Amino acid sequence: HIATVRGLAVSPRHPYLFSCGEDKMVKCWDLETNKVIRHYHGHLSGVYALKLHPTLDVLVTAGRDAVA
RNA sequence: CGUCAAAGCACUUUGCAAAAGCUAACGUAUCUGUUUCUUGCCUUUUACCAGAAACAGCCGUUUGUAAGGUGUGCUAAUUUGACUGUAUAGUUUUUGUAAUCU
Ligand SMILES: [Mg+2]
Repeated sequence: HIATVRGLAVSPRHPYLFSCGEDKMVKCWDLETNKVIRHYHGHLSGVYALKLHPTLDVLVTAGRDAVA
């Protein structure tokens, strides 16, 4: 991460660990290899929260751009 | 080669689907890109250097199947599959040592 990390979430159905930070990018860490595999890009500013949907394969992030 | 069965057959165009299960060339051939690391050259970025891991793309290949095209046929041609496939009265089976009664 380039800047402060502001949100983590360990998926209970995948061996993943999603993280977000004030550096505007959301990362998907593969916990089987401890390496970043996915990048989620659209965010105009820092990201302050990260949550994972309990059932679907979808995640929600909300940040300073007044948009979730 | 033979008998039986069903399928028109040979070449070809396109669509659809699939392609390691028991460690192994779908391709005896061989490119590119992204991410995360470690490097090289480095004044800063692109373009770069060369090794790894995880992913993708492109050039191709094979098979199945569906609908067509061309040339020849259905007054036959070819293909695919299956088959416990052959003679023979002269001792080892199928051209009778049978009848007779008990
Ligand atoms: Mg500048």
